[PDB]
Amino acid sequence: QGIEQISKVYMHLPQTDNKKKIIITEDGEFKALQEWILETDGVSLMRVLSEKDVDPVRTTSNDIVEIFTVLGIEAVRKALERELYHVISFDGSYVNYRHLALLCDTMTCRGHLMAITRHGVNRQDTGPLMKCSFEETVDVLMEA
Amino acid sequence: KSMESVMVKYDATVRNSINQVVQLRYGEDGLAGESVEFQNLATLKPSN
Amino acid sequence: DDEEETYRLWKIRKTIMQLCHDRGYLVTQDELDQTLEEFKAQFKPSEGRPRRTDLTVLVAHNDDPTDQMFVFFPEEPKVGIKTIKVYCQRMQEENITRALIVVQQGMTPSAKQSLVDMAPKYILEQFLQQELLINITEHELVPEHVVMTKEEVTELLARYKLRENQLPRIQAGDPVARYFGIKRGQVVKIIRPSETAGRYITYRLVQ
Amino acid sequence: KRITTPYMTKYERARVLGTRALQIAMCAPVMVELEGETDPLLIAMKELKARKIPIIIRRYLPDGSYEDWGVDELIIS
Amino acid sequence: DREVLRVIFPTGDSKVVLPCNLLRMIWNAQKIFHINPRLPSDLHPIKVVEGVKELSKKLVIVNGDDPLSRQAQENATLLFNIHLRSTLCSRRMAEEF
Amino acid sequence: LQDLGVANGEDLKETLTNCTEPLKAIEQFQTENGVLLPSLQSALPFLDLHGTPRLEFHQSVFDELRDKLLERVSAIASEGKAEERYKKLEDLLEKSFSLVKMPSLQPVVMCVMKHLPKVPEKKLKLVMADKELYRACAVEVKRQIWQDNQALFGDEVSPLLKQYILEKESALFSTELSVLHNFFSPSPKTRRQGEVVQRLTRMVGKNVKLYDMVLQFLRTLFLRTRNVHYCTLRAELLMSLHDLDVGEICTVDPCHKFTWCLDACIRERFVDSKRARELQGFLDGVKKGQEQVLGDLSMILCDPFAINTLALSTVRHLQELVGQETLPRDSPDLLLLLRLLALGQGAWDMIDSQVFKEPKMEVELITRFLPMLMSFLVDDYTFNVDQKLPAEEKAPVSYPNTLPESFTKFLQEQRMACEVGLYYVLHITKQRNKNALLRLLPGLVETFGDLAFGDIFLHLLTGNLALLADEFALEDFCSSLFDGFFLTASPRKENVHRHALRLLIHLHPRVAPSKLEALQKALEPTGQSGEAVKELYSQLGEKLEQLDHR
Repeated sequence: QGIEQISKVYMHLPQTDNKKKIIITEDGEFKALQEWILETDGVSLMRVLSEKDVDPVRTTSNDIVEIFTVLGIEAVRKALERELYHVISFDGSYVNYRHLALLCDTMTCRGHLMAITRHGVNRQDTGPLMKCSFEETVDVLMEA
Repeated sequence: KSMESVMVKYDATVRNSINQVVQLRYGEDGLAGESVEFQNLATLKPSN
Repeated sequence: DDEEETYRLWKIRKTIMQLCHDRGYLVTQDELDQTLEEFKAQFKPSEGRPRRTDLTVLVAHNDDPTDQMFVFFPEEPKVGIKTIKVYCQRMQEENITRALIVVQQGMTPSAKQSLVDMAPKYILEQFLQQELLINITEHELVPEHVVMTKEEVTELLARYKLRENQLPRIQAGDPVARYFGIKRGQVVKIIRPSETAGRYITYRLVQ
Repeated sequence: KRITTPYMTKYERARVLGTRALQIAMCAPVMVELEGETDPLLIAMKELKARKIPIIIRRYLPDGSYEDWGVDELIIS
Repeated sequence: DREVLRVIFPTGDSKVVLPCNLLRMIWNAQKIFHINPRLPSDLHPIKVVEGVKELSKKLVIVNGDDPLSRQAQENATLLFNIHLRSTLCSRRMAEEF
Repeated sequence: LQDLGVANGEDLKETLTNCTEPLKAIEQFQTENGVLLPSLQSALPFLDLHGTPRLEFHQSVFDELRDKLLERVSAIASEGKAEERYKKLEDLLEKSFSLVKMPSLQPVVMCVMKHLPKVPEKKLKLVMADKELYRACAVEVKRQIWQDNQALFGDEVSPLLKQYILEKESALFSTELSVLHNFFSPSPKTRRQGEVVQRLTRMVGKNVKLYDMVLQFLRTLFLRTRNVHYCTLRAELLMSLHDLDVGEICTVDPCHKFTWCLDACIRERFVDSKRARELQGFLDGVKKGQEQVLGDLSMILCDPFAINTLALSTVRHLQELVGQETLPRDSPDLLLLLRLLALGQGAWDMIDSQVFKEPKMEVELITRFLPMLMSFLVDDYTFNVDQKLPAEEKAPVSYPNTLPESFTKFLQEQRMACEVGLYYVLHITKQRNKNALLRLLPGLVETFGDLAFGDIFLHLLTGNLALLADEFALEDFCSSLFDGFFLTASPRKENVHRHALRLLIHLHPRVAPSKLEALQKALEPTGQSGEAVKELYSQLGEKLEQLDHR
């Protein structure tokens, strides 16, 4: 039984409000509910989302290319923003959101995951001299 | 080097060297990061 | 398993009704709200009512009553060219250009090539059975997507003095792009909440 | 039929002051009455407050067009 | 506006980042003009409503009059306009400030 | 009041006057004319002890319990049996019809009537005869009256139709010259949000009889006034009804499925082959003994935007067929377009006398006129390819600007050839080729039914002249437009004079003042024309004044 690639599932209740289930009561008040959430060690998101009695709204992943192949480029933009915010604000350090938004928009501007590494950025269309100044000067120059 | 040339153009849009729109307004609001500051929305939390 | 197969097919049909409604096609309200018990009552879940031929639906567009679409569920695990031509003869009989084919697990590479071949005269889209078990647009990460009309795109480019090359892009094989059936040259208006402006409306050109 | 902001940007202020200070340093005629002023930059800032600098800023929009703004027309922020 | 904020902030976090610190400016106004909060005030509520409307017009991120640019303008300053109307509502002006 | 034996001010008068005893009389009145309940009979002296008038109490409880009247009739609207509903509504109706004369109790009667689909005839009559009642009554009573009273339904449609024709005249003659905006710019939905069609749909509700009365009104209006606009309104009303999902009218009108294309076909302003096949099937479905709908269909096809759709589809068909080496005869789609256009153009002939036979086409249209259009176009593209090919020596030959006159004969003897040639002229103006333009500009002067001089082509030509805004720099071109073509029908037709005058309004800065004054003097109103041309002349004089200062 089970779904392949998922070798360990930990079950726990959240102690942070961001993971708690915030609902709006009948009086318009925010109530945070303790709900069981399962954190895995593998990734197969389409199968888990299809699975019975799994909330296919808030169920997410920390793997970006899974979100891309499963959900789409805009879901990738949001999830990437959320992961960058998480890793930055883990140590209580605040960065203005517009910088994160600009980075995630730049990466996802071309409708596909454009990695900051030389492959993604030099793959993307820029001037020859700019790609030269990046890295990989000679081969860029030879192709140009 | 990924975000070298991304600039706020004179039509208030954020574009790269290729003149491709990255954001229609900077930070989705067009506001610089210095003058903004933390505040509270008074009507969010209170009951009906 | 005979037990869960009607549940699976019911959720697939629910996703397809939600899709066709989002594509503008006329879907009756109860079809979008059909329960599993209602689904079973509508027709044994296997060998008495699995019939992937019978589940095939025909829907009509609300902007044109003759613009119609077929959803076809083939009964084989891998669909071959002869099934593609069977559905082509079906379309020619009803004169419906656009069609949708579900796929149980996989599709023959030759059948991909035939799908690419008959694209201009007949727009048929394939979809894995696994993908349709959830409507991805309900996911919190997926923002609101709208397909713009041509006059809207021209007004947009005229307002911002833009060329379509300068817009952000979206691949035509994107799950949301496939969900809406958009093709290259279409423009998608994406509406999403923003923590600094409230709402943000961006645009993406299909590629 | 102008769409750019009516406010002089920080970079516009910087370049205008530098250019006008260079002009004043090159014995250009001064467009404001000055008293005990020798540094070109102070005279340029006095002209800027006076809105008497004789410069037009050409702002290029990202479509190959432009708008020409007299410096007196812009709001000195 | 409250319902809109409930949509935008489902977590119920009131902490937000905005250009103009409205409470501090109100306090600055109170101290500049020596506003005694123990006495009735001479500010008409309808003046508050009309003034906040004209101010909302005066704050422009996207300039234009076609539906596209107007919608973009209303979306760009949606959150700040919600905060402005909530903060400078006539009730709080007549009671708190 | 006295209908139900209730004492009124007349009773108070006869009990007050000729009475040496006012005091016991008013006392017994105020006691026996109070509120019927024992708690109040204890509380009324106490209530009144504070100087509190009984007025405030009476008014407040009257308003509250009258709101309860409105709420309870709204609730019983769809509660339980219809028999119980309509029985209680009829009872309260007869009770408060005594009090319908009053200003405070008439809304009770009207709310009851609003919840009644059909009503006793005497109440309907008294609602009609008393103008205060009818002006105070909602349309629920009025639909029922109109179902047996065609006169007032005509009276109500008449001002709406009058303002519709006034707005149509203003839009067809609105002074602004632009390829972008014109009379044919707005979408079908934008033209269907007009108050007239929405009010008429409300006034018809879901009754076929009122629809048939609207139909006969539209027939009379389009025929006796010879104005196609009513036809468009008919189609709008029908498509508006389809938006309301009134199956009582969608499933009875056979031209409703025709309106499926015609709306989808006007919003594109082009008939694709699929919707062409749809229209073919609809025409083939017309059986014998029900061919009157063909007249309706011709009326439905007499819409100006439908004419624009069909003409542009034919013009673009012939434009694209040249690359395929296909003649107009070699295009069954184009034959179907010509069939439908012929059936549409004779629509007023089908209303004037009930003609349910198809009008016939011209052979020389297929073999001479349209092949002459295609003659001019393929020579056009030939000299274009030659210009794009190098090595042209000194003194190159111009494009042949001679005109075959059988072409112009078909323009001036065949309304279909006339209008398709007009839309061809507009299309090449959008292409703005001066050579072919001045080649065919002669012969357009004499054309069939003054269609070259009608509102449609003149408005569209003036809209397309924005693309030719700078082309007025040549006095020869300006004379070709003005002295050649426009001014022939200016002094004899009002619309032509107005269209030339508004052309001068827009193009005054892009011509030398000598020619501007020449065209101004040539466009003097004839001494009997409408206010439009003289107002445009005053604007011309003002503009000529303003040009000398720039």
